[PDB]
Formats: sequence, C-alpha cells, structure tokens
Amino acid sequence: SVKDGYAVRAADGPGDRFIIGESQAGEQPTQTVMPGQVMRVTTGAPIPCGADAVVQVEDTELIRESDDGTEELEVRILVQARPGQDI
Amino acid sequence: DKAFITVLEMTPVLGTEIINYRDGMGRVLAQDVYAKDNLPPFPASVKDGYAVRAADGPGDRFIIGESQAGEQPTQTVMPGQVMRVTTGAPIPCGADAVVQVEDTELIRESDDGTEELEVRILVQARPGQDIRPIGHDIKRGECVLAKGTHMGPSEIGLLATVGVTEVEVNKFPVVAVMSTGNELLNPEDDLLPGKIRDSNRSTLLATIQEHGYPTINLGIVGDNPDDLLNALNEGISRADVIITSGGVSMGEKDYLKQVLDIDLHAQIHFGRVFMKPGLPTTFATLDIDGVRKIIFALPGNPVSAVVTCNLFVVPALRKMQGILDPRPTIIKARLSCDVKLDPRPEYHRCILTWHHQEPLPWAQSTGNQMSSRLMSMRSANGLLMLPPKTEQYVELHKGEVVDVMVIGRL
Amino acid sequence: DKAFITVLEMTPVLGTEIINYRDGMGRVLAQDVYAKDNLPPFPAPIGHDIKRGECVLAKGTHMGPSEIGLLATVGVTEVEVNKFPVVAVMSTGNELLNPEDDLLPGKIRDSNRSTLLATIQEHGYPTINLGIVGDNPDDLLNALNEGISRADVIITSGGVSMGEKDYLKQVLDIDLHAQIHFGRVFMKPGLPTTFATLDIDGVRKIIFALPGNPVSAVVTCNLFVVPALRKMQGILDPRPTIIKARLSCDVKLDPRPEYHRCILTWHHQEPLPWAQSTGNQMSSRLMSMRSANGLLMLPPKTEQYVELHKGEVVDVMVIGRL
Repeated sequence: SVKDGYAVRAADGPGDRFIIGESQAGEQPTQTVMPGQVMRVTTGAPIPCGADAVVQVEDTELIRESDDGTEELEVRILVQARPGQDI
Repeated sequence: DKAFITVLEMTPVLGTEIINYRDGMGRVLAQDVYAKDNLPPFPASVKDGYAVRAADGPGDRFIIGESQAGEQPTQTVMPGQVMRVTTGAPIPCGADAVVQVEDTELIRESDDGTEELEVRILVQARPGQDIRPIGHDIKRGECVLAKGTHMGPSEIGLLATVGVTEVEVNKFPVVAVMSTGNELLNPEDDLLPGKIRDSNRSTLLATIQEHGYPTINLGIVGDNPDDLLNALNEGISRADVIITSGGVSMGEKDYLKQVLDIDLHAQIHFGRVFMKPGLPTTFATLDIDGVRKIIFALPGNPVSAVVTCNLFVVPALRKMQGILDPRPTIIKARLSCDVKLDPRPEYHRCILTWHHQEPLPWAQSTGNQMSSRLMSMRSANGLLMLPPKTEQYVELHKGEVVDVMVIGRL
Repeated sequence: DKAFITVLEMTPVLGTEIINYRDGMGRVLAQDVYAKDNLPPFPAPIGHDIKRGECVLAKGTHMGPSEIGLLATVGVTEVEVNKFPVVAVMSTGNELLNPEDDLLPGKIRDSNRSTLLATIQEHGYPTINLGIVGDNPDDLLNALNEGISRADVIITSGGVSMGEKDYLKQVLDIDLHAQIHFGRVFMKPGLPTTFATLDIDGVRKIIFALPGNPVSAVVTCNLFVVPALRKMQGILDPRPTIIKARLSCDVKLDPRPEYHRCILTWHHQEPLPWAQSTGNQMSSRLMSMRSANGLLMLPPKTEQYVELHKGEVVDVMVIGRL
C-alpha cells in the first residue's frame, strides 16, 4: 500500500508472470485477479482486491514492450515474500 | 560386411505429413513441439488437511470454506483463519500447506453435522511445505519433446498434457511382394502332377506387417523373361520397395538380370554375398522422375529367405523413415545342445530363454532346415551366428559364448 | 506378491472361432494340424521333409511369422483359435478436460487415457473409448452398465481417493452386485488399486481400478493388467521377463522402493548390458533419443542400499522391443 512497486500472490513463488493491472492512489475500484498475475502498485495505493503481499520495484525485471511503450505484459520476480506486509 | 554398408548408402529418406496424436505409435516426428501453458496452472496441495497462514503458533479460531475442484473466491483479511485444503485443490491466500491433520492433534467444538470450528495445531512448519508451485514440471515455453526420437507409448501421453493435437512426422513406405517360378500354385488348391505350393509369399508378408508398414500383394508371375516386365512395371507404380523370391540361380537363363538391365535401365550394385551354396542376393536401384526406388532379389530356400530379409532388408526400411542408428541388436548367450561345424558358416533359427539364477541367456536350436516336428510351445525369437571350421575346433560343446540376433518380442 | 497370484487364479478363458490363415498372427491354436500330401511329391526321395499323416504343429503353441509358413505348405487354409478380449477404458475425476480444448479455471488435461489405450492397442487387442465420467453416483452407474454390456474388461483411471466417501466401492456392492477381492496391495503402503469380478448368467467379467498418478499408472498396467489379458488368449505361461544389467549412473535411494523408466543399451565389448534411468516425473530428457524399454526396480533403502553406484548390477523388466 504505502511503498510502490507490485503486489504478488502468496503461494505462487518466483517466476514469469503477466501484467494486467494498474493502480491509482485515489481510485479504489479494481478488477479481479487470477493466479499467476501481478498488479502495478504506486506509492500510497489501495489493495488490488485479490493480493496479499507487495514486492519492491527494485526486485523486479523488464521485458520487451510495444514501440510506443504500450505496456510490457511481463515483469518476473526474484525473491519469495511473506503473505501480508502492508496495512 | 561390405553389403551392409552398401545397403545403407543408397536408400533415400521420405517426406513428411500431418497426423493426429492417436495414430502414430512409432512414427518419428519432424517438427519441434513447444509448450503453451504451465503445469500445474495454479498452486495445489499433495496431502489433505489444513491450510494455515504462516508466522502463527497454535492459535487458530475459524474455518470458512474448503477446497473443491475449482477456484475458491473467499478469504478474510484476518490472520486467524483456516481453509482445510484437500488432496488436490488451489491454495487461496496462504503460505503453509496441509499441516497433516491426520497426524497432529486437532478438532474442536465443531457442529452436529459436517462442520468444524478450530484446530489448534501446536507444531509449526516452514513457509512452503507441501504446495506444488506454478511450473514444478513444465514451464511456459520449453522443448519437452525434441526432433528425432521414436514416439514410444509414453510419448503420446506427453503430447496430450501440452495440448498439441497435430504433429508432423515422416511417412511409411509401401512394400509389394511377388514370387517367381513356373512350378508353384496358390495355397488354396489341390495338387497337380509335379507341382509344389509356394510359401515364401506368406512368410514375408507376415514379417513386414508386424512392424506396421502397409503391404500390397501382386501374385505369382511366370519365370518367362517377358511377363516379368509386365509385372514389375505395375509394382513400380503403386509402391516403393518390391521384393522377389527365388530365381536368379540359373546363370545361362538368369532372366531377372536381363530384364532389369536392357529395359528399365537400373543399376545393379552387387549380385552375390560371400556365402556357402545359395547365391541369390541382388540389390538394385532405379531413378525415375526424381524419386529413387529399391528392388531386391532374395534366395529360394525357405530357410534362407527369412535370414536374408532380416539382416539387410529389415534394417533398410527403418532408415527410410526416421531412425538415427538403424542397426540390428546383437546380444550374447550360451548354447544348450551340441552342433556340428561345417566349413563355411551358416545361420540357424533359434529360441531364447531367461532364468533368474545366472546372467547370460540360454539358446536352443530349432533346426537348420526342413523344420519338422516342432518342439517347445514358444515361437522363434532370433537367429544364431556360428563360426567357420578352424583346425582342431570343428565341434562346439555346451556353454561357451555365441552371438544371437533379435527378430521379435523377447 | 500375493496380489499377482489372485489375478491369475480368477481370470477365465474365452471360446474358439474359425478364421483364415492370413489373419492369424498372435493367436494360440485350438485344433491339431496333420499333413495331407507328402513333400516333395516326386523324387528330387519321395517324402523327405514331411511324411503323410504326421503331426506338423501341435495344439496350444503360439503362432509366429515362421510358423504361418507351414500352415500354407500343407494346405490347411482354415484353423480354430481362441478369441481376443475387448477392453474399454474410462477416466474419472471432476477436474479433467478433453485434450483438444482450452483451459478453464482449476482444470487440467487428460493424460492416463490415451496412454492406457495405446499400450493395449500395441499388443493387438481392440478397444472402445468411453470418455470422462463424473463422480455423481447416478452418472457412474450408467457408465459401468454400458461397459459391461459391450466389453469384457473395464479399466478405470483416477478417482481412487476419498476413502471415507469412495463412490467406486459403493456401486460395486449395492447396485451391481459383485465381490471385491483386494483394494490396497503393494507390500508396504502403496497406491490404491482394485480388482473386482462380476458374473451374470454366464461369462465372467473383470473390472479394474488404477491410480491417478501418471507415472505409477504405467507400472500398474504392465505388471498386473498386461500379464492377465494373455491368459485369456491361451498362452500357457503369461509371466513377464526379467533380465540382469548394470547401472549407467549412481542414484540415491529412499526408504520405500519405487519404479523408474529406463532405456536399454547394448555393447559389443562386455557381456551384460547397462541401463540409464529417466526419472519418475521430470521435464523429459534432452538426450537419450530412444523410447523406454523397461522398468527399473530399485531395491528398498537398506544400510548397504543407502545409495547405488555405477558398478552395481540390478534387475529390469522388458516391456518393449529390444
């Protein structure tokens, strides 16, 4: 919530995962999430309604994207987290 | 041995087609099969029991739902709840798997029917105990099945899990068989003066059908040097390998060689192998329109026909499709009956056995020729290779080591 | 071990039929064949290979490609042989989809089917495919009735868990009355399997139940089911084959023994061969471009058998062409 970055599932584990979610600081409505997916988390953001932990944007990765930066659709993650880190 | 190298130096390699995953036990594949989704596509459990958030002691208070066989959309934000996962089911919002309720001291106030309140499991487990993560077996993009191989029985199962119904494999040859000699009648008729029924057609056709290749039967063509041209011309049109039995052993009137040479204009690579009485072994190739075709001319004795068409004919149709190392398998066994040694070497058809006491298998001869008064119930399962006569060594006793071939299931 | 004894002591033997010689590869014989005319019927002696009115091949010996040769030399076009079984296979589990379909939440693809069918269809027997059957008791009842109404042996894969509310055991002793012989046999606790016998106004029928793990399914089929269809054919000895070999690599062992898939090789320099394992459940193997030929039997983890080396000699069961 407080720190920016991404919000990942609990029992998933590190690996390649798709990107479908954007988050706004002052917009609570969000769509549902499915296993093997992540949500882009900005500083001071609501819970994405289906996550349990938030990973730092530093411990991330990039993938090939569109010519006009139209999303990457892949993030990947590095280390294993613990369910519940932000209130 | 020069025949074997020559045989595997002119046979081409066929094209490719597209087939379903049901048919295709044995075909070698030509493309590369890639995965499209993970396996499993969601975290699951291996045991059945309770799923509890980590960083907790023996303190739990409530159970909300339980497993099933879909995706369960329910979880409270509180950290003192349990979900009771079964043998195979997603893990909703936790990190610790089945706590082995059958092993720990569990159960609480519960309900009159089928419900529970709490567990209070004293033991604690590491974060991640029995969960199977996403991709523990197959990743999103991976080679799984490579080009080459042979498409065994368990290989079709791997194709189903990935989800590729259509593949690209090599084709099978079409083989046609004909028999020669103007002294043979079909084995469905009463005998006439001075004639013998022909058996080489049936024995050969039942040998190239065990592997699975399609077959076409031509008939019995006369030994005249005229009707052979009218017969081989039909065979060369609707097939790729034509096999002829007997003949050749005439010399002055060896019509088969004449018909092949001054007519179809086909190359004759070799005309005889170094063997004791029994000449006919002719390899030929013909090139029409660009697709090369193979012809053979097997000997006439009923016992030498199987040996010839299992030593350098059977290991030549295999290279035609996809096999990387087409070579017959030679094992080592022991003898169980004294056999005489003639000067030039021969080949005996035998039967193998396996006793669970001593390593090497045991071999029993089943008659060099004639083949009457069959003993034992099991059918022949290979050929036996013998050495030629050498001074004092003119007789082989029981035991020792001999070289045995494999021609069928064992 | 006692599991194998029970299966061979309750499987029946089918009848007989008349067929042609051409379509007769792999069938055991019922009658006896006698010569009709001497061979050769003229001096080359008058009769040197076959004497007239002498037994050629006996009753109850397996027919091979070489033995079909004699059947045409004498002239007996038609013989009497035992009949082949009909096997129908079904797969349970409410988490399965046909392999020719996309992915929905929490669903995987059928794998044990199309693996059992291919293995049986390799030996020569016909088959009938049923589909995926749910765990509703009404649905399970309908599926089994069709199976016993068009075939003789029924093989079911999956749905052996939930022993408290096992639906398979319920329909086998309430609706369709039948006797269950064994339900969990593996020496020390192993994967479940059930053998059942049902008899209805005549011929007996056998119904099988096999686990859901894709690696242990093939071990069960080639050790119990395969050496039981062959007795129905008429083969005198339906035992499998065991040979001795060395090890291609050194592998760790675990308390309870398990079975692995191995590829058999041979060399021209040493007598005994050695085999290389491929693992129970892994991401296949980039190398070893050959299909499996046997099943390695790892011994139980003893003090001396904590682990094995490349020089140890083991046993293996041939399950394919070598």
